Amino acid sequence: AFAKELFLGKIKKKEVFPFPEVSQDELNEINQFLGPVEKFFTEEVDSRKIDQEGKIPDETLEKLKSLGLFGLQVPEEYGGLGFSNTMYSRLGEIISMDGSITVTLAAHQAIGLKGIILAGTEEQKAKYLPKLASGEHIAAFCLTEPASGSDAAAIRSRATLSEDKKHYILNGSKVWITNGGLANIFTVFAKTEVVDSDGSVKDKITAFIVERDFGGVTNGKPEDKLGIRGSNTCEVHFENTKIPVENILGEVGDGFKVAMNILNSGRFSMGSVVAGLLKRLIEMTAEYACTRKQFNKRLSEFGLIQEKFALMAQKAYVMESMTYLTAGMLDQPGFPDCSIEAAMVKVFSSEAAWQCVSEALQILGGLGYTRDYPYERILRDTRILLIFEGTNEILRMYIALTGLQHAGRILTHGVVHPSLADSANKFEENTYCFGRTVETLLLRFGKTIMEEQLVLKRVANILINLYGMTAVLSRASRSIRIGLRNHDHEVLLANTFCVEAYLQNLFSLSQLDKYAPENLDEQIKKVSQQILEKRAYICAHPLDRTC
Amino acid sequence: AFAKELFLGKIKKKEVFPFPEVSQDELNEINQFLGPVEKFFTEEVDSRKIDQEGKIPDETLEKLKSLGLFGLQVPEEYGGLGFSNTMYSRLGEIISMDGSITVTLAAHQAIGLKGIILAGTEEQKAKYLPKLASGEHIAAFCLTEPASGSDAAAIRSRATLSEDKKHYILNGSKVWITNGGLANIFTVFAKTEVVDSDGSVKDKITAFIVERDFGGVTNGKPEDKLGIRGSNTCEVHFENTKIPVENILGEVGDGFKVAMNILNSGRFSMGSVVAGLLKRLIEMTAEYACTRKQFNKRLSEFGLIQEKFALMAQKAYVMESMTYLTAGMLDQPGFPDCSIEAAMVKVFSSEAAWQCVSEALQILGGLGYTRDYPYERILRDTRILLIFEGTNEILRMYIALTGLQHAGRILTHGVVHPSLADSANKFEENTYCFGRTVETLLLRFGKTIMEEQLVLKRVANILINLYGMTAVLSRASRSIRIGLRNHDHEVLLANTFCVEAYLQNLFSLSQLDKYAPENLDEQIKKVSQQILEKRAYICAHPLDRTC
Ligand SMILES: Cc1cc2nc3c(=O)[nH]c(=O)nc-3n(C[C@H](O)[C@H](O)[C@H](O)COP(=O)(O)OP(=O)(O)OC[C@H]3O[C@@H](n4cnc5c(N)ncnc54)[C@H](O)[C@@H]3O)c2cc1C
Ligand SMILES: Cc1cc2nc3c(=O)[nH]c(=O)nc-3n(C[C@H](O)[C@H](O)[C@H](O)COP(=O)(O)OP(=O)(O)OC[C@H]3O[C@@H](n4cnc5c(N)ncnc54)[C@H](O)[C@@H]3O)c2cc1C
Repeated sequence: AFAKELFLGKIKKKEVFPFPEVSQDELNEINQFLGPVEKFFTEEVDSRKIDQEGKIPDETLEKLKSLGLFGLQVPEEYGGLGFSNTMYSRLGEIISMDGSITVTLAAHQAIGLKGIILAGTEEQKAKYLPKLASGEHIAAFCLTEPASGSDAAAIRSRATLSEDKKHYILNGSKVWITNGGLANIFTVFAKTEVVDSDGSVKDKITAFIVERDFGGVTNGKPEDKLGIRGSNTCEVHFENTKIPVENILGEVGDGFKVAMNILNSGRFSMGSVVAGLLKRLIEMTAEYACTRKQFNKRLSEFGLIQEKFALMAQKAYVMESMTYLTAGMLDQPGFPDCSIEAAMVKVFSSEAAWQCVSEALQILGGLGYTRDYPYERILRDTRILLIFEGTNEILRMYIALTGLQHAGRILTHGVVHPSLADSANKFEENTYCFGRTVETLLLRFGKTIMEEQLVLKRVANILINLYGMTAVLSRASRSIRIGLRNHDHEVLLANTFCVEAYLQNLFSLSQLDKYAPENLDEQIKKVSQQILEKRAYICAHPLDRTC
Repeated sequence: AFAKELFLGKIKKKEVFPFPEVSQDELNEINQFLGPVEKFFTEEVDSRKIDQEGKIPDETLEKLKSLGLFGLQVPEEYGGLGFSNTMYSRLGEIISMDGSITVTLAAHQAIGLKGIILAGTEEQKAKYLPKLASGEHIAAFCLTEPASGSDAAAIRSRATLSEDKKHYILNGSKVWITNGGLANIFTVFAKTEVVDSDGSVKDKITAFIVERDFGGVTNGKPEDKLGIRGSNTCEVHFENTKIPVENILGEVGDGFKVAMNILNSGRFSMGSVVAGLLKRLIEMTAEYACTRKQFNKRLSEFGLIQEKFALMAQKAYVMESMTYLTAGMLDQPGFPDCSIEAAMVKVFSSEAAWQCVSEALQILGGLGYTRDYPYERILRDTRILLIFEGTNEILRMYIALTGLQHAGRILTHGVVHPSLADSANKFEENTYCFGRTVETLLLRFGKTIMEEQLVLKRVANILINLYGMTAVLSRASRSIRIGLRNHDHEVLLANTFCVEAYLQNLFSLSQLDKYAPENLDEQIKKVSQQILEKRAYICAHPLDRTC
């Protein structure tokens, strides 16, 4: 991957900078495909009715099955469409208009049946995948226990062999699974004892493809969510579940690798989702500011709405750069390992989504707060993307933790257009200084870097900014060389983000020094310790007096 | 006030560093009153049922009337409680828990009947205030029309003087008037022709105390609000309203000044309302931060949760400093024009509220997004504070130019405790250079500063941070000298805020120079104007290519 090489202080030239280019025929045929898709979301989708009622209408879901979006990444031989990673991102740019169905389909494709394709047996593939991609079967990714979440190694669901050793018995419950109410196939992750030459009785996690027809799998009442009322998040209890031995992934005991790959192979497309959302915002607020008058003038002439529009456009553009570069590096021959960059795209998309949606509702003022306008649904559904597919704080570790281990093992520019000359120099300076800082950080902490949960956050921020800046440089250089329309606008959108990210990175890199007077790590530690040991607020009220 | 002297480069040390101190008898009286108030709010209020149903129950509102809480800033002779400013903030900290009720009370007290006390006559006061503060009459502040929330100098409500000289006739419609559904007294603001010696027929803004019993005033259907569903925000229509000639504030032709003075006196309370929220959150999450297991450890042992808790505590402490210093400035003899400070505290409180509520729901992760937990209600209700009593976006103009206009006319440190030495050494610096910058602006921009609103926003940020830093310095110095419990915790919070605000203000001041390459005023302007002319996102997809 490109991210893993950032820590060593080297930038892989002749790579990333040539932006992924798609030939004409795929683009033409996918416009022919998106015709009906865009039409169907525009006419037949009643977003307000779905959000208010909280139940997806049967006709809409049936038509969605008919268009076959359930198998976008499924290979053609198994009834899928075989769209590449880039094409999935392009279709996800427009799939996000509803807001509720996007989560259901991300659960069905990105994570749900991803396990069968990644590590399932060929017989299991032929048995299940053609029916899953057709839409009759829906996959739900059951991983979390009521007292679980991150660090799923500690699951309390027991699966054990039977006397005849011909079928497994499973008993457990799962709490937060998207589309668990209607799903007919679950990728349950449970625990089972394993025996080896040492005679050990260690317990290891294993996967299980479980149907609702096996019996003993029961569903509870759907949980009344805040924003995406369309999704059907439920409770599943497995009591006395009988599983034939053929329903297992890889080999018994290797559940951690499958779980990690499933989580790490489906977070880049989300980055495009937000981008599409932001487009809709600038398709609805821009107009309003034109039909509303203040200071005897239209709203658009004020500089303080102009800066908000520029910020929204900058976030959308940088987000598109991230998503499409990441989806273009996954289409190379083989199986490249670019799980970090999907995390970068996910984190940046969530942050920019929250900031820009808050600002957009602010521009509409008091009018946007009511439900007559649809800005409620956008704000409520934008929140979940920070929670969805793992929290941002975990991915802040994953970007730093996994990359630094690769960095630790090793220790133990005429490509951009002349118009963007300053951005290349700033990117080179940031990469060099950041490499030196990471080298010093690994030298000083050594192996104790795990507990420095604050340092990893700053390193993750710097890495996300560097990846954003380099993706934007690559996209702008392509747009200039091809001579695409409005190339000066995209040059300005590149330079603004380059200056902003350079300032932020220079701030973050400065406070990662041994003798930095601005290093505010101990103060936060002490204060947080005080509140956490008291478990309430500390400071007494100003009114009270004690001589 | 203290803020107006900041731009000249001089610190009003006598006014703000000796922190306001309440006498023992007054403190005993206020605790005696909060006793029953805290009991009633804790045991009787059913926040979830009010939020879900959207209608305030009759019994709880009647009990609130029995407590006589609708009037507390009312003078004691007019049935009021005669509470001072600091007592209002302290009782706001308590009433902040419900969320729906605080909006109704702010509409009744801070804005609604504030006009009668500020500019009403003795006869009008004796006629209306005793019934208003009793609870059987509620005042609603009608200022906005379908197309006029800001710049009220452009209202289209027509009030004309009848030929008999004894009645005014009023016709108009108002939108987004808090508690307009049940209010029986309106401070309607309209326009009426005025005749002078010059023979002009110009229209001037006038106020009108209007009763529902007059006739021709109709209530529309309540707006279906997003979060604060308890408060009844409705539509009020004035069709042929007859107004007796004695219901005018001040004199005919001074409605704009009365409106401005009403608005500029009720924005410090919600500086501490958020405190009465955030402290509760720092408790409500803290329990959850110790009753869940991850990585085999309590979440409180992680760095990120520690950082979030310290941030929440810091914001709560700074808002306490701002609100109580501002409430102590007002209680001095006379009524100094502290219009800047109230707006400043409001905007800082709103920003910190949004940030901290986002972080707090993030800590609870997937459980917080559920409607069962009360974190959903807090997130939905915290939105209004970026809108209510006018948006915080325009309140960044009063803070920006009300001092510059004051500074324009003029141009045409042993009090702090030694422990907080270096922080004070920063504060003076963060003022001194700042003053120079301001005066340089008054040269370079001449009188054109109004239109270049980005500079105004930057100056607003610098001033807000300076006031926050000086307020926390003064409060921490008082707490050290008196010897309150956990004073070292207060010192740590004060030092953290001083360093953070100094960094942010140095960044803001560094980019206000002409020869600073950190300036983005021109590029943002160009990008925003391009987008606004295009009416939508102008940049195209990267998949599309041109031969
Ligand atoms: C729950 C609620 C409570 C309310 N309470 C009150 C109340 O107590 N009193 C009251 O008077 N109104 C109140 N309002 C009305 C509110 O202030 C809005 O003005 C109203 O909803 C309609 O105004 P608008 O959308 O036309 O505002 P606009 O000003 O048209 O909104 C456009 C946005 O552009 C920006 N902007 C506007 N003018 C300027 C400028 N000159 N310079 C720079 N930026 C600018 C601001 O961000 C503004 O929000 C309330 C509204 C709601 C929803
Ligand atoms: C809509 C939705 C969709 C979901 N989809 C899935 C899914 O596809 N797959 C799945 O497995 N689960 C999924 N979940 C479950 C979710 O990931 C968690 O299991 C759930 O929030 C349970 O609470 P928690 O363990 O995250 O508690 P939390 O306290 O929220 O745990 C995560 C948070 O705790 C802190 N934290 C945790 N670990 C660390 C650490 N090592 N270092 C620092 N801080 C840390 C951080 O603040 C982090 O944000 C979903 C949940 C929801 C609501």
